[PDB]
Amino acid sequence: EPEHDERKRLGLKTVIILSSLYLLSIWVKKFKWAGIKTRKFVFNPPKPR
Amino acid sequence: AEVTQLSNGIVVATEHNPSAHTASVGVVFGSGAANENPYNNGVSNLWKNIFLSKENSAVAAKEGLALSSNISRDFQSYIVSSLPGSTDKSLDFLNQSFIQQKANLLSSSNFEATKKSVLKQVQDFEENDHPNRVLEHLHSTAFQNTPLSLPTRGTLESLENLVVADLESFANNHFLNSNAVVVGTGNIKHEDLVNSIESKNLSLQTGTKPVLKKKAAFLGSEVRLRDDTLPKAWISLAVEGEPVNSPNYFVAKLAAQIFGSYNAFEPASRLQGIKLLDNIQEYQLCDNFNHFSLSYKDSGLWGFSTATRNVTMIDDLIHFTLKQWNRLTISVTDTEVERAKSLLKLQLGQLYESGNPVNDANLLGAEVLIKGSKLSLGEAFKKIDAITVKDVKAWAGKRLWDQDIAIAGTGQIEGLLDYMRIRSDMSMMRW
Repeated sequence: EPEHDERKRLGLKTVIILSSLYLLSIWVKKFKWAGIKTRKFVFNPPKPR
Repeated sequence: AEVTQLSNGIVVATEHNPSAHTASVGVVFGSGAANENPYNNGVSNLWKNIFLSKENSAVAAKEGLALSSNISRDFQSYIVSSLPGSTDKSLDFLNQSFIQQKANLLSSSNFEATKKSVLKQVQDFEENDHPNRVLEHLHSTAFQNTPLSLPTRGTLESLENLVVADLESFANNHFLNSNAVVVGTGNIKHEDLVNSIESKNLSLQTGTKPVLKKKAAFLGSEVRLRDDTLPKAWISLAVEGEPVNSPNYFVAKLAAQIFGSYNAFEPASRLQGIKLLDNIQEYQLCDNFNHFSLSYKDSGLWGFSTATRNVTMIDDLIHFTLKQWNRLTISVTDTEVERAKSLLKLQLGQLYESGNPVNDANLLGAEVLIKGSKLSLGEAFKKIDAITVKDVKAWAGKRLWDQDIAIAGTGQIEGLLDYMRIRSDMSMMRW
């Protein structure tokens, strides 16, 4: 495994960048879904026709 | 032209028109549906129908008088019309029937009958007047939890629980000299009207109107009242606008005049110089639309209303109209501004010169109740003529570009997309 030293260094940049992208994606998803998540329905039965 | 005096706590404003054939006098109060609460909503609507009851109108008819009343969000008025030689007859009727001796009007068998009829007017409005009940829900959702969100007619639940002691409470707090303006329009003289109040010793109560806690606050939201049995779709959409006394009062009205109104069945309305018509006529997206600019004491609304039968292409109608609003911020031609200048002056000139003294009384009293005086029509034309393209771009950049909106709709509105999809159309990634 002659690439062992360089492979482990490159894995440190991947995980840090990908962990911060995953967390930033949860916030963006929750911001776009706020209107649907907090939505209220009421029902007034219509009078007979 | 107009003259305003403060002889006492009451204010007298007039507009002499010697070439008229009628005269009108009345009193306008600086309170409306914005000075109520959810539980007595519609009290001011009940007072209007008491003034126009059968017994009250029979006395006025025997003297040759006609009664008019109007309720708004910021004011309410009570007018008496008469021939030019009978102005003192109308002042006496107003005094003896409204200012004093209000208990006989509020008698039983008269409150009960009037209340029963107003309940019928409100029920019919909520089931038949779709374009107007949508505009009322737009206020309800744009200013929720605020004085400016209450409907001017009341609700079926406020009115059904209103009782004998509720109407007398409201008139104590709001029908006062400091809250009133006496208005005379038509073939009347300022000196002749002031000399009549000073003789009859006309005077209302001497209190002060209550001060509200909250203020008007716009909130981006939406309300949907779906009804698949209706044949059309009615939609209203607006952003926060300008209150009265704002410096950008005529720029916002000119901006609404750029897109104007439209009627699909009128041949001359299809030839108007509006670029929006080129995208909506090929597939007949709508039947009619109109753009407005509503101004109140605290805030206002700026938007448009539509009614359509093309229920499968509603998204195209909304998408295309909002992309035209995007051009106010970035690229609006000189010709569009010059055309809207000429149509706004014509529209204002018609409103203030309709020749109906009742209309002028409502406009005169409402203006004095806020600004203290009334701006001349010639002075308004100078301000409209001074607007430039740079003023429109600056106004639209702060009020329209990437801003929250309020939406109301009813009918067959399954094809109206979600809030965020519509909200994202208020700017564009290309600029």
